[PDB]
Amino acid sequence: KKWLGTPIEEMRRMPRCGIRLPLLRPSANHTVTIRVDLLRAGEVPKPFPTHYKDLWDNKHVKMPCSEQNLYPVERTAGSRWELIQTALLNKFTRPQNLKDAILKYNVAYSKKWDFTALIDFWDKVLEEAEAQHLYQSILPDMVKIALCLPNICTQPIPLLAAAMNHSITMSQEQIASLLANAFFCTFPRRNAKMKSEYSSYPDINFNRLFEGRSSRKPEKLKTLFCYFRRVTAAAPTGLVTFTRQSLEDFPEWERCEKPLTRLHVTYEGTIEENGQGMLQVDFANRFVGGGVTSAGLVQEEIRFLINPELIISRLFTEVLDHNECLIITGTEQYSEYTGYAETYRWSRSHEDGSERDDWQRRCTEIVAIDALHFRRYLDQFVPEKMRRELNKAYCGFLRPGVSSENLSAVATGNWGCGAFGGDARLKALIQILAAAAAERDVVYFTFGDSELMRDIYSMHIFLTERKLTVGDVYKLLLRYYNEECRNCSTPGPDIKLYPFIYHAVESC
Ligand SMILES: Nc1ncnc2c1ncn2[C@@H]1O[C@H](COP(=O)(O)OP(=O)(O)OC[C@H]2NC[C@H](O)[C@@H]2O)[C@@H](O)[C@H]1O
Repeated sequence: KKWLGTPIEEMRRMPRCGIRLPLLRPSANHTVTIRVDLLRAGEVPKPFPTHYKDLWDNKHVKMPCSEQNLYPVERTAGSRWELIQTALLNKFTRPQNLKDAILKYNVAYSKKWDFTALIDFWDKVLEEAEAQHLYQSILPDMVKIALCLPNICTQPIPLLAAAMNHSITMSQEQIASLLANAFFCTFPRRNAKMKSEYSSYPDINFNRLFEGRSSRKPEKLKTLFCYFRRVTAAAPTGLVTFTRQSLEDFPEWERCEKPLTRLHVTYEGTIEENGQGMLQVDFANRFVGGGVTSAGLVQEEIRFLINPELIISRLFTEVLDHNECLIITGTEQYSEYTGYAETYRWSRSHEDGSERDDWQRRCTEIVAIDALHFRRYLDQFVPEKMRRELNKAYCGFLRPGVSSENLSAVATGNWGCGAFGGDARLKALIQILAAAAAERDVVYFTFGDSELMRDIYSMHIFLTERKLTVGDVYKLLLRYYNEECRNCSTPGPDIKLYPFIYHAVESC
């Protein structure tokens, strides 16, 4: 069988399961950077305010176009934005031109940043006609949208700092201008290895994409240039929302009397293609987006590449703490891919068919939740660590003050179980428990592992038929830790989690 459990057709999906969205309006906990009174289907949003307003402080993005973005001139102060304009407005005919341009306003990194991948992409991968299109058309249009920034991003953008429950809704056009700036590496205070202020934020400037000779760089660049060509040729018209969510109160899991919810589990398909209208899980790093702007190319980075609007979260999203997540609604898919990791390839341009909601956001909700990175297998069965993963997933899944009927299914899979070393069977149970507490169903993609599909299905049906509650199951996990893990002095326990559970339940 290719899938097991509840038929997928019986699962909830947006926009049809959603409550009617309230009127989009700015408030204390929601920054909105466009004219809501003028928001209209098929029209490019109008920025609010009309003219550029600048904040250069501890609580906001430091814009490249700030009048406070200054550089010491050899002993005076000069405008970095003027320097950027001067640098980027020359014609490029060879890759060195682009490097020299970028380095003019990054003089301190002129020996630290490597541009080999950029040069090799342009000179040694691209055909002549492709190179020419790059430097005659794509790059100069990217410069122009980048330098429009003060006309496009007129409103200060608040940092989504630790412990803030806050949303930012901006236009895709606004995101394009900002991401063109990141490509040209124009964001100040985001470069130094010994940086203090932004040391708790991810990289945003794209310099590490131009590094080294990994054969995956041409594929990353092609995916991004597909995006940049699309958004500079024709301005996108939708909005995107970025929400930091920090929960205070977490369940007493051992006491949770909620029953398990429904499961569909399948070894075919992916979260992004087959999770339409469902809460899509991003298997995140705490620094959101992971290595997308450097050498990362697994689940999170592939999603950030094919939906590049995700990357901008890096500009304003502080490292996630154990009780936090980031929820992004409205990103658009611009590319298709084949492969994964060192076999990843840009396939072709994608024409996103998603409907938009009443706020003109693509009906695509993605949550970044970072699992723990386990160095040793048994580490993950320690109860503090099991509880941490439950609470993380719960925060990702829970939507405060929304009823169950209006909650889509969760589209997830092997969270924390590739690069992060987790056990899939344990995490699957953890996600099922968290989903149950949040009152959502689970659509679980095993990414080609048919045996894991059967195993997750069988356990889930076994616990459901026996009517075990979230608490009953969590207690079983604690039992497995005490009996099989706590003073197991060897690398692997004597018996595995699922057989333990079956035996513990049937003999009771
Ligand atoms: N598109 C897609 N759909 C479903 N399942 C997938 C997909 N891509 C990968 N997978 C499965 O999910 C598994 C976990 O993916 P991975 O990217 O390794 O997630 P981790 O949580 O272990 O790693 C997180 C870290 N890597 C990048 C992040 O920024 C973190 O640094 C992986 O081994 C596959 O079995």
